[PDB]
Amino acid sequence: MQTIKCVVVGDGAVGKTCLLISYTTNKFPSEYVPTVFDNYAVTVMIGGEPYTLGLFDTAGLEDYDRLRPLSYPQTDVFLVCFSVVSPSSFENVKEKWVPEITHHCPKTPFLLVGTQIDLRDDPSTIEKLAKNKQKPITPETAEKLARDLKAVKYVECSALTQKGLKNVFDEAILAALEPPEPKK
Amino acid sequence: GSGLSAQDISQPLQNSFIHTGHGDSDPRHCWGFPDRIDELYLGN
Ligand SMILES: Nc1nc2c(ncn2[C@@H]2O[C@H](COP(=O)(O)OP(=O)(O)NP(=O)(O)O)[C@@H](O)[C@H]2O)c(=O)[nH]1
Ligand SMILES: [Mg+2]
Repeated sequence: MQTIKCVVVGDGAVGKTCLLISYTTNKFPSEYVPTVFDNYAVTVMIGGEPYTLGLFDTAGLEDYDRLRPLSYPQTDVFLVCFSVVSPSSFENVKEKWVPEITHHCPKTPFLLVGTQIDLRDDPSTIEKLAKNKQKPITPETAEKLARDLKAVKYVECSALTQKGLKNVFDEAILAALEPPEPKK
Repeated sequence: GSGLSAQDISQPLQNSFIHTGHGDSDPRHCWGFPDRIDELYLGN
């Protein structure tokens, strides 16, 4: 059987509800709040035997503004977010996440996810990056830095064009479903 | 099934949505600029 604990930390959904949510609905270019009503109870067949996990989402609304599980989660597989659009910030994100995710937890793994790659691929937003750089974090780029710290792996995903979604997010939970193997 | 060196268990399959939450905060500030809010907040 084996269970899992979906807990995302960062400035991105990555392993949040946006995956299954947008996958079904809620829209991306609308609003973000109602999601605060997490703790959704589901009933399905999780591979092994009929059972489902519990994705406890943290928020600061009427539901529960006192909650605070993202403080120092003892999880084993964290979720690091990011985006292709980068005006020479890549150096910051790396030196801003690696020392952060480890600060709260003595060396905590993570997983890279792709989504904006669908739009960032455009030459417009890129021009905005050009102001400082222009180099868009390709699906292979995230994989490079991701493996750099033996995190997990960067899979394909898109909440606009649908580049799998479950794929990358499946790699996030995978770390909880059972000890996965790297690629070295 | 999924299959990924882990008992080959299928990730959060379908039909897993019964709806068991309250919340519901109408459009407050929408989402114009990236950089989502930490999981501590989640929504505006
Ligand atoms: N490229 C890329 N984009 C990311 C990544 N993590 C997050 N994002 C971006 O951040 C967005 C997620 O929106 P978010 O507000 O977190 O989702 P949500 O809160 O679950 N939706 P709701 O409104 O129902 O609460 C995605 O559209 C995606 O473009 C990542 O690793 N890579
Ligand atoms: Mg959400």
